[PDB]
Amino acid sequence: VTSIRIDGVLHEFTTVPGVKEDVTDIILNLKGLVVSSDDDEPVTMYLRKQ
Amino acid sequence: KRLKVVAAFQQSGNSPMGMVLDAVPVIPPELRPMVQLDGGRFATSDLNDLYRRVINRNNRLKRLIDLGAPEIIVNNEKRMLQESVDALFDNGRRGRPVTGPGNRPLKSLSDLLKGKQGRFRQNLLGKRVDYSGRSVIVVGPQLKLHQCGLPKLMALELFKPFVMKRLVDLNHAQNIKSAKRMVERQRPQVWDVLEEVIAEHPVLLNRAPTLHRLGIQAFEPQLVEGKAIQLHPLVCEAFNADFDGDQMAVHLPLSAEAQAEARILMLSSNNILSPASGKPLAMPRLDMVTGLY
Amino acid sequence: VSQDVIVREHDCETERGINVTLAERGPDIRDAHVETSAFARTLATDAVDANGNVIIERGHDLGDPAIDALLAAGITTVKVRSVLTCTSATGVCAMCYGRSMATGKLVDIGEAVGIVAAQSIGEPGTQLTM
Amino acid sequence: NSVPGAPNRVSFAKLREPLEVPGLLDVQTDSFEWLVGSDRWRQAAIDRGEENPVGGLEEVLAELSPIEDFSGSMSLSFSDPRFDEVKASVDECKDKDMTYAAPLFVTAEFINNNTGEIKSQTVFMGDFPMMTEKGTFIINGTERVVVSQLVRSPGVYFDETIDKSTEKTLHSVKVIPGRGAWLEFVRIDRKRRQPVTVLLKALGWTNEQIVERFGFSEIMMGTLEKDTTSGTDEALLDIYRKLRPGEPPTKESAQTLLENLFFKEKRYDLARVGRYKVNKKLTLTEEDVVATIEYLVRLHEGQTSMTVPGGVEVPVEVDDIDHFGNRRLRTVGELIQNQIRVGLSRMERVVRERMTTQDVEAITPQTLINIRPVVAAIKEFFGTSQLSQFMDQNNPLSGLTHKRRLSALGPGGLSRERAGLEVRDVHPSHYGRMCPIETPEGPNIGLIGSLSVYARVNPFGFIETPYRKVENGVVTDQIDYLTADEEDRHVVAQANSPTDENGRFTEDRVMVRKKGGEVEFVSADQVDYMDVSPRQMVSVATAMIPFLEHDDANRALMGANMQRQAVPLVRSEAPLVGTGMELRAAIDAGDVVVADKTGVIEEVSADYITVMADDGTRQSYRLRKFARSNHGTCANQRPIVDAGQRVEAGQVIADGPCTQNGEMALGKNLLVAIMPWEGHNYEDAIILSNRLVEEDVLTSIHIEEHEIDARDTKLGAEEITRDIPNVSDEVLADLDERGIVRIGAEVRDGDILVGKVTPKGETELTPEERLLRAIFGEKAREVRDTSLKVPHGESGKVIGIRVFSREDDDELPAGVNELVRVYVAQKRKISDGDKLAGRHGNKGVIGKILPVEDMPFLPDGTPVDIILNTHGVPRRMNIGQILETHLGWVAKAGWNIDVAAGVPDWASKLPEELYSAPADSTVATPVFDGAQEGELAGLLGSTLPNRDGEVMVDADGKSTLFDGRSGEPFPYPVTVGYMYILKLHHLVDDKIHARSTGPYSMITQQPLGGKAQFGGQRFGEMECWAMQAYGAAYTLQELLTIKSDDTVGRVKVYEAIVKGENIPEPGIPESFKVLLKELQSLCLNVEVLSSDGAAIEMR
Amino acid sequence: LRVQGPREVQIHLVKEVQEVYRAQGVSIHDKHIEVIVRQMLRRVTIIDSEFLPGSLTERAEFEAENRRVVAAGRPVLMGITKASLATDSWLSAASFQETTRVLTDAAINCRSDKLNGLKENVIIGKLIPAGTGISRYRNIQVQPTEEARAAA
Amino acid sequence: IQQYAREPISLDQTIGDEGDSQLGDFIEDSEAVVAVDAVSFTLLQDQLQSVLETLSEREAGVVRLRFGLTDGQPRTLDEIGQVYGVTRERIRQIESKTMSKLRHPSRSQVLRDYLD
Amino acid sequence: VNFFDELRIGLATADDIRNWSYGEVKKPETINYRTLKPEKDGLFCEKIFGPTRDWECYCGKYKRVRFKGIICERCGVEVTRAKVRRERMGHIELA
DNA sequence: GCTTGACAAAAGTGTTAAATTGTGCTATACT
Ligand SMILES: CO[C@H]1/C=C/O[C@@]2(C)Oc3c(C)c(O)c4c(O)c(c(/C=N/N5CCN(C)CC5)c(O)c4c3C2=O)NC(=O)/C(C)=C\C=C\[C@H](C)[C@H](O)[C@@H](C)[C@@H](O)[C@@H](C)[C@H](OC(C)=O)[C@@H]1C
Ligand SMILES: [Zn+2]
Ligand SMILES: [Zn+2]
Repeated sequence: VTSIRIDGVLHEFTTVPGVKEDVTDIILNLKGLVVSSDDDEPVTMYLRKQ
Repeated sequence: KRLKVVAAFQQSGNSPMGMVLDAVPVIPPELRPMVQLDGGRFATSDLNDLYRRVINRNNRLKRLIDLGAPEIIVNNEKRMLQESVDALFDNGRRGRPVTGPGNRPLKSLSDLLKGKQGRFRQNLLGKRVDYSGRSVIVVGPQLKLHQCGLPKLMALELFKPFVMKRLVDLNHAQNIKSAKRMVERQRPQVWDVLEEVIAEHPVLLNRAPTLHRLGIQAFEPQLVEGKAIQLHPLVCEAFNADFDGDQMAVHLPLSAEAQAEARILMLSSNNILSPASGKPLAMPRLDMVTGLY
Repeated sequence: VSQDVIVREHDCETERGINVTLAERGPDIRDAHVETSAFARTLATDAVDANGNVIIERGHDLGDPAIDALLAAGITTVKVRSVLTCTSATGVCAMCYGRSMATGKLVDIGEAVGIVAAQSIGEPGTQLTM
Repeated sequence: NSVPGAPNRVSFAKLREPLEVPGLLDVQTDSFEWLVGSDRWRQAAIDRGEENPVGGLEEVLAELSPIEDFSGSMSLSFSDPRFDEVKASVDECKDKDMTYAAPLFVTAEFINNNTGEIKSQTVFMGDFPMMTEKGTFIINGTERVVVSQLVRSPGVYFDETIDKSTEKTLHSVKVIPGRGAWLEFVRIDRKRRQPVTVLLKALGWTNEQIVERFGFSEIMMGTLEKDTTSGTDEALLDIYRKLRPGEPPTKESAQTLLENLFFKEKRYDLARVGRYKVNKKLTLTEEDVVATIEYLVRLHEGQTSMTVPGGVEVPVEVDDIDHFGNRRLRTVGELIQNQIRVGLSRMERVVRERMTTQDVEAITPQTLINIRPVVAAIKEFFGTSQLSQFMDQNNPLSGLTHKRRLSALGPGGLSRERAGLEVRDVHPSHYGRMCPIETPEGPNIGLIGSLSVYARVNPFGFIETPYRKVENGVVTDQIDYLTADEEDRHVVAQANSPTDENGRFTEDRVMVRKKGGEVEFVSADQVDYMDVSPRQMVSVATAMIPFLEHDDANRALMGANMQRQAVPLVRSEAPLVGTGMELRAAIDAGDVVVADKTGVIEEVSADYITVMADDGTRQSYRLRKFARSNHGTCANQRPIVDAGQRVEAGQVIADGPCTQNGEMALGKNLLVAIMPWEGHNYEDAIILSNRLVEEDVLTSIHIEEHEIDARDTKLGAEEITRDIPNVSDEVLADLDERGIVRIGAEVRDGDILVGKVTPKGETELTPEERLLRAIFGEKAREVRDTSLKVPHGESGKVIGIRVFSREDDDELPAGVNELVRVYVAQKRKISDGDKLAGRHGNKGVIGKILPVEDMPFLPDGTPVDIILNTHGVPRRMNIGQILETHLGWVAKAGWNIDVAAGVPDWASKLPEELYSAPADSTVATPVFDGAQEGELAGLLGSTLPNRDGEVMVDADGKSTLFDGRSGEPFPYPVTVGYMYILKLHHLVDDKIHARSTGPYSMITQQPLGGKAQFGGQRFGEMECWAMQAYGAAYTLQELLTIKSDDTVGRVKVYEAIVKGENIPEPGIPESFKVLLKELQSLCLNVEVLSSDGAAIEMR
Repeated sequence: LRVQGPREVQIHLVKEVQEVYRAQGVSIHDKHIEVIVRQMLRRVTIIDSEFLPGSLTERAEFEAENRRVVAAGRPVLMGITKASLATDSWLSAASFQETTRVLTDAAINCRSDKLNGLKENVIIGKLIPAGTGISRYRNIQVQPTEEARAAA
Repeated sequence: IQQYAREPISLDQTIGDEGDSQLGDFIEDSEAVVAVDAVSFTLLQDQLQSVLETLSEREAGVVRLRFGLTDGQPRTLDEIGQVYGVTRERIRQIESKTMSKLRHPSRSQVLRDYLD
Repeated sequence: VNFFDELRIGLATADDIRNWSYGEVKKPETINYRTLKPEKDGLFCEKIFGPTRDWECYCGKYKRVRFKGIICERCGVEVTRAKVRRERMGHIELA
């Protein structure tokens, strides 16, 4: 994963309402993601939880 | 002893009347400046309040003289005028010093010359210079004895005027204005240009305190990745340089004579033996010892 | 005090000097420190062996070999040039001063030995139990 | 331990802490609570102590009450000070640049004796700064700390100094009061030539009494026979003319001279400390003066006991100024109290004089009272005072040591440059009171220290230490805090001594400390008190060094000073091998969130954490998130609890900057290899695995604050705007409407943060500049561009913006219309050149960072993270770093002691339940009770999974590493393990400077140093010496003429380099031209002469 | 000094100074120490006069003038601090120490500084009279050999 | 009024007793000559000399006198008409034409980088 | 020049001090509290020490480099570079 | 290439009103 975009936050050093992890500590966790892309040409994933 | 002073005035044309002043000189304003800082508030030299006390008391004296005034009053003024000029020249040399707010003594004319902060030691026997820099140092075990690792960012600024001309000679930039901005924003073209200007152009590397002349040595600069300076491990003895966080200053010799002196007199590899005992200094040490042993 | 001392000429030509011990009585034994007293000097007069054998001529660099050669002839003292006896009008002369510790050769004529001396003395001051 | 949420960290201590570590912040709080004297302090003194507790404010108010002039016709009485609720909250103050304070009111009584009237008027003294929960103050928005000062307690101190002239003994005495002239034996107020007998006649005592009281004193009788002063009034004259030279005396002035100087309470202030010191050792009256002389006489004679009419017998002996019995600490409350007294004494002057010229009966407390000097004292103390210090907060520890710091400097104590080395030396009475190991390395050695762990300050200013008294070889549970004086009276058994089952001295003999101090033995019968525990002498920082006992005081002192310098990381991992203080020091720092009522969590969010107590009440805690610290470090907090969790009073709810699960985490645990490696880690340098960059293990966040204001100029009004006179539309691409950087943008060195413009006067453009204006039609703008840009060599993201406008109601100083502050933050990866270190004083820069591929890696394929050189270890005497390197591996892989048939012999000496520990379990080795050498070896061989059942480290702490470049094993076994290393606040990004040309000083044309001004380096005297030794004249001349001071030469040389021409010849240094001018201003005619063309002019 | 003469004091002072540095294991060649010692014995006291009694005058400056073709002194040992203050350069002595003292005596004596010493030249920005700054070196003239210009 | 009451501070004051740094030596010299600008200005002065070479002898002559390039003293339309012997309006005309000629991209493209 | 032979000192006489002076400063006034401009006859007086801006007199009737070294008949300031403000000295005649 | 008259903005001058600035003064008795 190269970059990420979260709606409410404009940068990395803020928090999200209701979330227990700050944005910077969430990215730390996301670094552990092991993904495999069988296609060239950057592809965007999506995540939405309520 | 008394004859020494009396004799001095004879041979010299100085009239001994000079020791009493009829007129007092006023120093140029820019040497006693009054300027406003960022925000509007003002700051000024202490000499102006000192000059202000003298002028006030002298003018007040004229006032009392003209009206006619008992000696007690007039003599009191002359005594005050005398002390005012004393504080102007050497404040504190007689009696308590003239103080400002916070009870800190004002700076007299003598206070400009004397001390480690005076003109001689501060602004005359040493001074801050252009074309210089510094940073923390790291080991350079892969360097040749005559070389040193120089942070590319640091080198770019040091040689800024040089690269500006080179990239204008080449069509990279059309005018000097474009050359300046092309370096400030660090467009990728300059780096290839920086290697050329830096080639065989020596620099001086100093670490304080400078104990012997070996505390300053010339080296051939090498662009290095990172913001630290790579130092040859054999010159640590001379610089007494520990890699526990020490820093070193870099100076850029400009004139042909200055570069000649760097390459010839101060070059790293030409200075090996200490100029005190003749013993070798760049001799291997501490790791190279046990490594060869 | 010594910043104005600089080599001003090659030779003042004076015959004056000082006597270095360089050995004593042995065996019946180089002096403890001939490296800082005798070496790097220049001979003021010819070192004559116990006859007219003169073994080293005046004006010799007095390196490591010359001291061993001299010791063989059994010379227990030597008269040498020194800046203390130099008669130069301004500064000192190369011959009196002697070899330059950094170059290993006779001091160049521009050298400012005054400052180099002050620094060579002060720099180790940090290592002196005061 | 005994902390509800305390994590499980096994300890090797063979003792049991009989007394918990007291609240390490009390020294700052109790002092302030005494000053304000709130009910929490009232109950303290009432329960056990005096029955008339007096708050510091009341105490100083009693001195003023009442006010009365020479006529005594009108009196003004002060009483009953009151405080209102705090104006604004601490968080609001730090945001609005105001000072956290509470208004103070007083009762002002004005009584006219002639009219017998009463004008009672409530008076407003001013906003009185209040102390926060963390023992700090908010002064004009910034958090500050008032350090406690060391001073010589007022009293009578004697000293015996041998005179070389007579080669005989001599005795001199000194009496230092709270205020007033000091005397020395006569030597009074720097006036020598005084016969001590003449003053005894000054009081009026006849010579007969001298022969009566002096008695056995031989020189006492011989001096009065030598003195030519005849009469009591004549001696007062011989004392008068020398004390007040130039003033003809009078019988009315000569007699009141002596009384007013000392006996009168006004000019000679009896100190509660001094009044107590001498009253027992022997306000002012003759009784104290004659007692000193009688004390001095016996000291020179040699008798150890002195008694006089109606006096208690006391020993006649010299006193030690450095003994903590005579050296006290001036805590914050007292430092404030003294500055209030100075304000009242300055107001008293206006109160007294105002009465005279004011219309009688038309004056009131409000008219006579003027609080300008009272509030000025407070305002002038918290700012500009040497003891009111900008709080040091790189981490919770650095702040926790700033408070508890003890200073000998500042007003009222010896200054930095003058003090001799005798004070700096450690003293026997420093045990358990002031840590001897924690002190500056530089010129302030011995003058600055931190309060010990169990130390406690006395209401009189003397430090006390906790002890457990022993009676008949049995150590009771009675714990008595003793001052230094009463400590020497008794014998102090050693903290660790064999304990007998229910309590009794088991060892045949016991370690003891004497008043020498001396170390001796007894059979346990003559001991009185024992040490509460080891590390009494140690401070908080010192007590956090594992294996402290093994490292030399030199490297330890460096180890303590460097903990303060660490920086909070993003992950903030706790130490794998630590001591007992880790968890206790974090909570007492204040940077951790603790729950004050038992209950359950209602919500948990990054923003706040709410708890529903059993009491039904509801507490909530707002979390500091990415708050810029005083020194730029990140003060972020993170919650460590879940929603349904139960909690107990005093538990840890969220972690602070450098804390994990409640304990201090100043660094990370790393895999260490102690082999020398290819000359890259050499001379204290270090090499790291590139893993430490990819995984952000040593990453830390730093935040800057940039500020710009728009004020009213004589030529108009500054306007913050997006319009800039001459700029591209691209440079403004990140600016919003108002002209301030948009939140979330990236900023590069030289970028614009806040656009500002100021009016311009009388442009008068150059003709070449006006022609282009007509050609390209860009109308010359009426205002110059003074805009806020990012400093050189600085970059980051824009976190937040704070705008204060004048249009909006907000508060600003007269002339300032709009003030905007921009906060930039950046993630700093661990970079080569950054300074790392361990707790043992071992420090070094990052020499190189290798790819994880080519690095000494264990047979597992597990690359080591750091490679430390072997040579710097042995000679420095810090071997603890090797011990924790072994233990660090033990705690990482686990272990299991052999249950085979029984406990081996090495575990026989009280390791309990420590036989087995899983992988990654943390360990705690208290400094002087920690693990021992034998126990280490036995553990070195222990549980052996990596994943497969193969060991990776032998019983010597070594392993066979494979070179990652050649791929072949290293010939010998290398020591590996895990060490705790910290990231220090010395970073390359901040320390790398470079300059070609830049600003120049105004008076002197030299470049102005410092990175803030983009300045150049200083080529100093010593450097010029080295340049001269080389014989490089042109290099030396260049540095001093065209590179700094030559106003015309420096612009030519630049012109030459740009054109490729030859560099021109240097000119005259502007500084020298200034010298001749400054010499002329002294009436010194300095003429620069030619060889034959006499006079030259510099123009 | 008064007992064994000037040339013997120097031998003593060098031995003493060299003994302290030998106790700490420092190797300094005697010549360096000699350069410093040489500066303490450069002057002599004037017992009788052009000159005044009790004054410390340079040895060389005392011989040429004393002759006056058709005034006795004794060798003087003085410390480095006192000696360096007696330097002929007044602005050199000023920047060194006791500036006010030096300036007042220089103005009364109406002193003139030739600007020969190397510190004086540093202050005013001149080329120090040492190393490459010496006359023979800085006045070197360089041109290619006629045989070289031919090869072009 | 509250701005008038402000009193100045001492340049010889020591900012921070910690570092013996005198406030005075932290003050820039705003009127100091900047090397890069004066050099570029010198280069700009040359580039204009060339551009005017393209213009006619009277076209350039009027431009120089109008802005006072040679003397540094600008001249009014009437005064320039007094040297060339024409009315001020004729000079106003010659001005507009030479300015549109200077605005011609061939001559202006080189001077663009000198905006500021 | 950069090459001088001798540098000499000597007691400055009252005449030497007067010859150095470009005028007597008679008032202890620095600058006007409103216009912040140098007060005449005081310390910083442009009439004595020199102009604040290059080739500009106090009132400004002569603002161009066209006439250098001329004094404005109104304000009395000389037209020249403000560098002289750093080179010129005044004096005080003591009563 | 260029000039003429009408014309309005811009720049100076002189004349006045408002403001700013300097100075004198205050009488129970007070040292
Ligand atoms: C008004 O406050 C000032 C008064 C000076 O006057 C003067 C002469 O009287 C002083 C008193 C009475 C002190 O008790 C004192 C001190 O306890 C201390 C340092 C040492 N300071 N340095 C630390 C090391 N670094 C290499 C250099 C600076 C000091 O210099 C002083 C000090 C002075 O110097 N503490 C140490 O060495 C230790 C064990 C830790 C330091 C932590 C941080 C760094 C500092 O606490 C920062 C946060 C500030 O708090 C201070 C720097 C204050 O500066 C300001 C602007 O706030 C200073 C107290
Ligand atoms: Zn010689
Ligand atoms: Zn004018």
